[PDB]
Amino acid sequence: SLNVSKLVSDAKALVGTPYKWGGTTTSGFDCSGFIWYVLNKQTSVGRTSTAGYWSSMKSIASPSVGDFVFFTTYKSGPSHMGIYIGNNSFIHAGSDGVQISSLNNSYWKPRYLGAKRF
Amino acid sequence: DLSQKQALQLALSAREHFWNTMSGHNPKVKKAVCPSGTFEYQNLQYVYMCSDLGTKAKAVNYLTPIFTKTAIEKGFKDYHFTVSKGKLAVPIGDGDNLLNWKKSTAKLISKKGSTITYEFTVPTLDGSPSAKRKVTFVKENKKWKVNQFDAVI
Repeated sequence: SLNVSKLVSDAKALVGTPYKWGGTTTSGFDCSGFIWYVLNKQTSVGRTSTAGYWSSMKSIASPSVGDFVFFTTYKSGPSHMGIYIGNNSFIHAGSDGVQISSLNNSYWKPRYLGAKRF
Repeated sequence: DLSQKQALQLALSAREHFWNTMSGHNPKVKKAVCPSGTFEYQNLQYVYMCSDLGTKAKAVNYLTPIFTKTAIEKGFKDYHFTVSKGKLAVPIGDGDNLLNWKKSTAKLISKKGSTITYEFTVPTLDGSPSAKRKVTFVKENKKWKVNQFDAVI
């Protein structure tokens, strides 16, 4: 339903932007806002938590590029998310900033909860 | 007159308050009730704070122990708090525990009069390159407190 070429490229350009709670701006993001910021560039969408995007998104088993991947970090259930960019990588917005991280890292992979797609 | 071991205890203290403040609830207060409802303001989706943090005054009372008075002004501004139907509200957001503050290291950057600043190198659970977080401590009343809201996380 979206130009994955635009999503992944529109996200990638933002690498290096720092972290802030509820950050919907180019001056700081979080899990939810980074996806919100990147998504509203193409279509109008509402702002929700990582838990909301988990429950408002359509279920799939294996991510394709442009799909959304979910992890359990600070609490039980979805608490962190990113976009699948290909290979086994994902772009996400974290404390140190927007980063590219791969799904075969020792922190993420045990905590990879599943994938849900727009 | 503030040591490294003590500073981490305060910094880890602000970490606790910041998270709970942003979540809308002090988890210790189990008698609380969190108002259902979302709204939009300033192009932000807002949610209601739990009873224990329901009013700005309750919020201010929560944090004046660890954060200087000025840190609380700027914080209420920076994180765009608002009041609707008499209840305080926050823009919805998520946290990140990527930084392992418990296993941090502190190096003193400055001590000039009433102000002290320490540089923390924080390991990442991620395996990610570890993070430089400078925290400034200022003594309000006689208590050492942090002079910015979002200093830890």
